[PDB]
Amino acid sequence: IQLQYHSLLLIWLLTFNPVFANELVQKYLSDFLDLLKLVKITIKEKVSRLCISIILQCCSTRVKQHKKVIKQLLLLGNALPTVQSLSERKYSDEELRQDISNLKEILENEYQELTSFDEYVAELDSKLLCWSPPHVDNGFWSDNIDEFKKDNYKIFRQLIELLQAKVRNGDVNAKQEKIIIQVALNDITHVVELLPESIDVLDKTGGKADIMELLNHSDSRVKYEALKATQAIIGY
Amino acid sequence: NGIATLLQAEKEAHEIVSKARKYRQDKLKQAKTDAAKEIDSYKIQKDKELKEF
Repeated sequence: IQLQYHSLLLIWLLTFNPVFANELVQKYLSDFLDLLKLVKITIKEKVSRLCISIILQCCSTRVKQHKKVIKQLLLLGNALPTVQSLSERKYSDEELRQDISNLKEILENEYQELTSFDEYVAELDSKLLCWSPPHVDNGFWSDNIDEFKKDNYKIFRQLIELLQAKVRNGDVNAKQEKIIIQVALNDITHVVELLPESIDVLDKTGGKADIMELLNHSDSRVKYEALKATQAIIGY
Repeated sequence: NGIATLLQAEKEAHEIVSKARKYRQDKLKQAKTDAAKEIDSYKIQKDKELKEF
C-alpha cells in the first residue's frame, strides 16, 4: 500500500508538468482506467485523492489535447460512470471529495458533447464489445444505419474485419472473445437487415464465410448468433 | 447453411425468372413492335385512302 501510494504521488508530481502529463497520456492508454480501478478498490483517503489528482492532471486544460484526452478516457475507461459512482459514494476526506466532484463535473462536460456514436466508434477501434446498450437498442441501430453505410460502408468494413479477427481468434474461444464474436454477429445481422446494400459488401469481404465458420463453433451462444445471422442473410 | 444456400439458389432462380420476366416483356415487346406496325398499317391504309382521293 505504501509503495502504491508513493508511486501515485510520483505520477501526480510528474503529471504536474503539462508536457510530462501529455507524454504519459499516450504512453499508456489504460493508465487512467487502472488508476480509476485502484482508487475504487482502495479505501484509503490519501490514495484515492492522489489517484483523483493524477486523473485530473491528465485531463487538465494545461496538458495538450485536454479535450481529446478527456473524451478518449471517457469513451474507453468509462470515466463518466466511475466518476458518477464515486460522487454517489461518501468520502471522509474533504479534499478527496472535492477532487472527485471536479472529476465528475469534467467527465459530465466531456460526455455532454459526446454521443452513443462516439462510444460505438471507440468500441470498434478497441475491438471490444460486451453487448452494449446501443447493440440491443433498435432506435440506435435505425438512427445509425446511414452512418454505418457512410464512407463506402467504412463502419461495415471495420465490423467485417473485427468479425474475421474474432474468427481467427475463435480457436481460443475465450468468454470475452465469444462475447465479442456474438456482438459482432448481431451487428452484422442488424447491418444486413437494415441498409441491405451492406450485405453485398459483407459477402465480398468474406462476412458470409466468417458467419458459416462461426456456425460450427463449439460455443452454443456463438453458434446461435451465427445461425441467426445466416437466417437474416438468406434464411426465413 | 446448405438449405439456406439452396433457398438462395431458388431466389436466384426467381431473380433469373425476374430477369426472364423482363425478357418475357422483351419477348412481348416484339408484339409491341408488331402492334406499333399495325398502328402504322392503319395509318398507311388511311394514307392510301387519302392517296386514292
